[PDB]
Amino acid sequence: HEFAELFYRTYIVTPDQAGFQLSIRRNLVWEGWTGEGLSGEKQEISKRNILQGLLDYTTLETNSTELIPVIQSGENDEQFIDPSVLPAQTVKQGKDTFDTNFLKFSENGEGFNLLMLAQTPSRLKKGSMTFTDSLDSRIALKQLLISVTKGGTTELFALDVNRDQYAAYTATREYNFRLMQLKFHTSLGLGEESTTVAGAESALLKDLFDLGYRIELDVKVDGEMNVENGNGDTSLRALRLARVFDKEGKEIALTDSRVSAALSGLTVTGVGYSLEARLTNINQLEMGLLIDSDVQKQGFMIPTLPPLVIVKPAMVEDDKTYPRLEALTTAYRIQQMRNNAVTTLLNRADTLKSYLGVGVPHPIESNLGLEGVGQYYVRPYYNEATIDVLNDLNNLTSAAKQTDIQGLIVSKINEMVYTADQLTGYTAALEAAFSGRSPKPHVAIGTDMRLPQYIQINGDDRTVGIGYDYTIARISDLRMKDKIVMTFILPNESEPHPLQHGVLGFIPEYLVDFNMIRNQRIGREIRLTPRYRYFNFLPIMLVINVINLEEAIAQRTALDVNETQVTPAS
Amino acid sequence: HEFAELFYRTYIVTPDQAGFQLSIRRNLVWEGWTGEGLSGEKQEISKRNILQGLLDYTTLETNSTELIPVIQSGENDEQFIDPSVLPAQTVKQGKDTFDTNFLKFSENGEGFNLLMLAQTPSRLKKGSMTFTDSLDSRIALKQLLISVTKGGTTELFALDVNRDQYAAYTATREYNFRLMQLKFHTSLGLGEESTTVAGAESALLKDLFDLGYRIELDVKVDGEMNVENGNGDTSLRALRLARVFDKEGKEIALTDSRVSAALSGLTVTGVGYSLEARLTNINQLEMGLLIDSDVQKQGFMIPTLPPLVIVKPAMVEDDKTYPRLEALTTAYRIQQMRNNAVTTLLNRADTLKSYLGVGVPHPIESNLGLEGVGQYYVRPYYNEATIDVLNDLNNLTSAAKQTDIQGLIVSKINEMVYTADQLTGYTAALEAAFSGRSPKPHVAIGTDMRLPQYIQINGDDRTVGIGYDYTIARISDLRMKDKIVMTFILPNESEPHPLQHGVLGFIPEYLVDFNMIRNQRIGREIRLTPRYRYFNFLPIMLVINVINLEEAIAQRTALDVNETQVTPAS
Amino acid sequence: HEFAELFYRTYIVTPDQAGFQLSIRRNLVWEGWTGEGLSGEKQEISKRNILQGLLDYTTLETNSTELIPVIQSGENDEQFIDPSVLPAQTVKQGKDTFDTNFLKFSENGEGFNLLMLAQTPSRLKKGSMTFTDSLDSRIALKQLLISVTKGGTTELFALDVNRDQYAAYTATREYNFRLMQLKFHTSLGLGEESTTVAGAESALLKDLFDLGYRIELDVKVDGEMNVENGNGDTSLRALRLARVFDKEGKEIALTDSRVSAALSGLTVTGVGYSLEARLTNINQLEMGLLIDSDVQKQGFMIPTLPPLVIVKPAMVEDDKTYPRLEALTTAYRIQQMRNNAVTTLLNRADTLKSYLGVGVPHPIESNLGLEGVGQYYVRPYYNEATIDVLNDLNNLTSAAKQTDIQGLIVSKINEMVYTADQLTGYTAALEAAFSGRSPKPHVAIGTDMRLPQYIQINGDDRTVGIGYDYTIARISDLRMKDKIVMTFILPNESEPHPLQHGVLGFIPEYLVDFNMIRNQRIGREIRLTPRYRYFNFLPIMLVINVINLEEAIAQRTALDVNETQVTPAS
Repeated sequence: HEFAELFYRTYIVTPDQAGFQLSIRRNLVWEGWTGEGLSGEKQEISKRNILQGLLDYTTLETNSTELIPVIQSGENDEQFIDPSVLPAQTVKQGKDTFDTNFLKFSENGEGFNLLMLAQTPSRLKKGSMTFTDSLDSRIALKQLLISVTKGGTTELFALDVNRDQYAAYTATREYNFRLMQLKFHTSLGLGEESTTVAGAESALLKDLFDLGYRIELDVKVDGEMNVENGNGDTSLRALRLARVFDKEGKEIALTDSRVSAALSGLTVTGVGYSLEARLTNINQLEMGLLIDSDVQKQGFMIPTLPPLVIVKPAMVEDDKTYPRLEALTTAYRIQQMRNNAVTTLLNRADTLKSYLGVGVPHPIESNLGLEGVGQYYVRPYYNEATIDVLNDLNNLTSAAKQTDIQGLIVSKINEMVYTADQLTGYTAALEAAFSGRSPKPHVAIGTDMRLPQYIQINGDDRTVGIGYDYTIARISDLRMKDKIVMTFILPNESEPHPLQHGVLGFIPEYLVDFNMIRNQRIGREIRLTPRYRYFNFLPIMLVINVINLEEAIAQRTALDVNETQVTPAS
Repeated sequence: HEFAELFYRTYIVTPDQAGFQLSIRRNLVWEGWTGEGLSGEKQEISKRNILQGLLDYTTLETNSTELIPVIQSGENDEQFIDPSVLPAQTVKQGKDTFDTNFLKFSENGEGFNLLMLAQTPSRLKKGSMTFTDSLDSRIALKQLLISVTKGGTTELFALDVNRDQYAAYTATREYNFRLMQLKFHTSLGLGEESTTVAGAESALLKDLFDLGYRIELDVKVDGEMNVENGNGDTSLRALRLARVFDKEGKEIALTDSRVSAALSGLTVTGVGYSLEARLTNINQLEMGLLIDSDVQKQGFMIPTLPPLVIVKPAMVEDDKTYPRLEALTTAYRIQQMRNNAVTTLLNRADTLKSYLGVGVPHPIESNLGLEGVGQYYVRPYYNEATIDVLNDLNNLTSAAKQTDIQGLIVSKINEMVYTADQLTGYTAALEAAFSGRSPKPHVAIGTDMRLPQYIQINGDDRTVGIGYDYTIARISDLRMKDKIVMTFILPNESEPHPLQHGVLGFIPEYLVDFNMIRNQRIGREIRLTPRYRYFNFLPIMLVINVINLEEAIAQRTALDVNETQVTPAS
Repeated sequence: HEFAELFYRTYIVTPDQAGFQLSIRRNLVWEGWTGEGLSGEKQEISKRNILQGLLDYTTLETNSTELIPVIQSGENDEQFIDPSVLPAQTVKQGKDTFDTNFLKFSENGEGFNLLMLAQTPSRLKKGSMTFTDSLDSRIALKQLLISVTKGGTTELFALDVNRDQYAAYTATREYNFRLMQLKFHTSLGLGEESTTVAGAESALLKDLFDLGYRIELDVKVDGEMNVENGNGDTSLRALRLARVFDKEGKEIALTDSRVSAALSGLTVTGVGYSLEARLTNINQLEMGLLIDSDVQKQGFMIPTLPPLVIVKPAMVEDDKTYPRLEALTTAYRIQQMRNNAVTTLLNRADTLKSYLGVGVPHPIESNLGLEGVGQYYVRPYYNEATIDVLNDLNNLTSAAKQTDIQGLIVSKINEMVYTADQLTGYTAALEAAFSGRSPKPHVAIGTDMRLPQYIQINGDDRTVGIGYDYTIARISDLRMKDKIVMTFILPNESEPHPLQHGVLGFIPEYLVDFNMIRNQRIGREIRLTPRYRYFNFLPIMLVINVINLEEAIAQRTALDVNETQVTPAS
């Protein structure tokens, strides 16, 4: 039948096995294990699924090879800026906690070593740095600091320079072939929205921004770096108040009184800088993240069902008196497939609403008492929405009633489907599992034959989705009156996956005909012993319950008469 | 992931070079050099980009070779009209400032020499006209000054004749084969909207216009001029009040009482005229705009990224036993391609917000801090708007809620796209940059998985694209919760180009399998060291964020029940 | 650039000619010349365009050759009805005027010669007819006059009979081969609203008519006539009241009291009739209206224009150093096409406004001062309208503003298009221009790049073209900010034509390479001197001036907070 086909796709197994088994492979990040101390206790493994990385972002944020300065009290203080203008800041690299601060410009021209400057506590336990380490091809200034002082008040700006492409170190030939040169000759723009290091707008220049002026600063910084031993230095060359622009961007000279009043006595000077660079890690000094795969399996069993039998005169009359064979298949089709499918669906609905709760998600693989193996891939979720048609709708006119009903129903269906999609991350799982193409997720709409006219919206073409395709089915059971059941299914592939909603374990059963005696009777019997069952994988299902639709539709004819009959006027 | 590949077009680079460099070719209009080092300053070569000719109309105008009479006392005063009838006017051509006025009509057969009459100071510097110049093939009348005098009151009119059918000299041989003829015998109409030189309708003819009449004057003007040395003359032969027309287009005589009073003693006389003449410029004696091309370029280089790790038993084969650890590849994908992309996009959003301010266009090449090249082509512009769903809308019925929401969001999107393009002139840049084809501009919309129900209107085919092509992408990340990021892309191109939004500089990495001793453990290691970077070219971006939408959706439930249960009447 | 050629077709012109000229062969219908009297003044020939016949029907029509009974008092009145029953009526044919009346039903057996019971003064002046001409094969009754007498009150009814096929004389020989008889055997009915000769509803049949009754009169008319020599006869043979119809079609007899009251003593007798007969004009006695061809000529000149120059150091190769002409091509395109297009368009718009005024149609060929040859085919017309977006609307919510603005703009633009086309007769002129195919008239929409989001209405297959097709273009100029310019164009043809809106007479330009020494500089030079000019032919234009739109746009952000926050109820 169509309804059973839509939700659980038929999968046939040769009658030699008791069922089918699924093997599900998972990918996971291993940060380590607990139990390097001894307590004679469970070893507890910190394990989590990588597919959770489809939603969260902190799941994979790795910078262990990156070079950043490390603060050491009394060892390299003289190469750093004083802590009297910007105290130390806390940063986390890997699992180590340590502080850093901005480098100092070479006042006279003595250099700094980056390899010595970056001694993380983890690498200290690793063994002192050797010569084999090599700085990456990419080295650049990432953040530059300036000091705005006017009258004795100093405000600091944390200006991101890494975006400009002149901060990229460029290769030079000058010394052997190794030194890497920085040419940073441009104008630095401090805008109206530029905020202080503490996170606030400036006040010394606030007079110009109240007039909405932007100030240009010309910055001249130069330096050199060697990619073999971390040896190098960078120096400040020149910096001066460059230009000022009005609303439209037209140039306003420095001598103009519009800005000289707010720029008198105003000093801008370079203070410190930070260097963004890595190694060329081929020494494998740095450990990444362990990626591990486990096999999870579940077994499925296929039973035998109660039999169905026919009485027949054994000797003769096997063609026209008493039923021919086709009645057997008719009974088989009517009862075993359609009738059992509906009961299975409703059982799934009650099981979800019971175990999972209404409108509440769960962590990936946080439930083990549910059906199927989709919990490895999708977040558990369920919801139930009730539409009170009479309460939310009211119109005396009996002509646009269809449109109002359709608007309500389609509104609820779309919003609920898409809220569930957002909370599940299903489309991400589909995109990750398949390669070469990302078929659009399919939404299943299986309902009774009362509602379907309120699902398709007149005058339109896209009915229930703009990123979805749909299929509407009708079933004639008396249980599903005024009920809307929806879930995610795949339309094409015919083999069991955790992404597929449901399967029909089917064993072809051969018709057994033979003569058996009953109590004082001789008759041939023909028997149909089915072997089938429905299984489910997705822990996702959304239900709409509508009541009192009849009263609202009857309100069409319950309106109060409004007649108009007067002499025509023209 | 479809979102990532939508904005950043994958560019493949062989693993032998640190990156790629783009040589951008600019063309400029030279105007003049300002500042000298004889006073402590440097030269600033004033160069302005032609592409702003897309948006302005004066920088690239030129009328150097057009002939205009010059005024000075005692040397050419005779060939001009009396200066006390209409004072001289100051008109500016090239770098020379001068005066002009109408030529007085010949009466005795004595005319004028236009060529020698039309020497501007720049031509004086070059040396006086020898025989070298040549009046071009086209000569036409510019304007006729006719004075409507009634009694003692004189009124002046400035009628443009250069748009007439027969105001252009027609070549004819009845004489020397360089003589050029004019035969202008037609009627010009002075209507009810014709305006005097100093403004406002004429007082003398106000009566006819208040009744909506029109005045036709037969004009007979003839003149001869030679295109070899500039001997010429023009004589007015006839001018007389000819017809009067009513409001519907019917003739009214010159004597009828409807117009007799306002036309009794009315005299019209022709006073002066001008000419459109220019040198044939076989001569190379006056130079137009001087155009120069400069070559700018940028270095775009490629880093490497921290690695990923697998642990495997050592004493077995890795070449024929056990998979290639697909978990590694999936972890690489999710970790590296997707999250870095959204992080870079959001950082670009914040950086533009910080630098350019909201809704403030800047002139081209007026800033250098932004990463990319498109600032050499398109005006920088960043505008963001927040839409408050509950405040700006008023609804309680569930059925019509999405209709209202769609109207709101689509209206805002169309507003933002059209206004942003207007301020940037994007499509003009595309038209000028591409010769031989013009790709229809494509607008990109990238958002989370919640909104897209509202981006696309129900019932139509043109949702956000009225004159644009759109592509909607969805991401499941939690950063972009109910947000929309918008910018322009190019559909069918695969290289770095100044009008591309951004490129993913990709160089594939080498899978590495070796044994490494790790804390007294002998295990196989499989490391993949990703290496890529998200670049950014186009300095225009549009971001809208929806808030408080949840309460508006809940308003589908927070309606007050309007229940009317009245007895059916008919 | 689309906005350019969408308005002006780029018509190539050979470099040998100085321009192109058009000859417009004009059809004129002759009416009459005044001044055959001896005075020695300008003769004015009344010539009027047949193309004006597209609007009016009184342009070309004649009834001269068709014979009309003329009254000649005192000589032939015996053959006419006594004018004491009906006063003589005058009719106009050609330049002759004469009085006419119905011929009497001759029961006394003596007939009438229709030829000699006709002849106008013009026919007499040309010569009294002498059986030079025969009569047409079709002759039929035109009018029957029947007198209704009841109680001494007489009412006259002028019944139109020419629309029955039994009154058309049927060729049936029995005596001569040119003799036809007439049998009129049918019923004539008088309706409840049939107006009488006096021009009002009846007073003796009013009783029946007011109740919705109708009266049927059976008429039995026979007549004989020979086209050989104008011999003919006609006699009345029978007339009575036949039956009476109700307002449904059921028969009611005379004896019935409902109709017997108004038919007592009611006697109806026919008194006269008229004839539809005419000459075969095999001998061509009569002159028709005259048609002549006159030729018009207009010449157009292609002028030279300012040049553009690139300086280039000379003694080296011109190949791979300094602009290789790319800057020349870009500057040429931009400067010489795009700015000049909008310049000419706007100047033409103001020129039309200056002459034609707002909303004032003009008769065909009534203006010659305008540019173009379109005045020879269609009525000149110019209209101007301004939409005050904020002042014409009142809405607060931001959601529906898009649709409302779209509807307003589309309504106004379509109404203006249709009004202009009706008042100009452009479509009829286009249809008369070609035979075998009539292309659908095309409307061009060139406007700035702000509005186009409003010209399209969502969900509309037919957007602005209800009985036309359209094309939408955009341009980035600042002058056209919030302006729409309109006309009609011909997309399927590319050649000059009086129905073409405008054409670019363009000349291919030859690169010039001569070395000019300039202030002791030896520099390589390249020249690209344009020559072209924009022209206007059709004097039709429509402009929409949308102002204050930005404020109504911001009115989306100006609504006064309508929030409804109440506890959910269900």
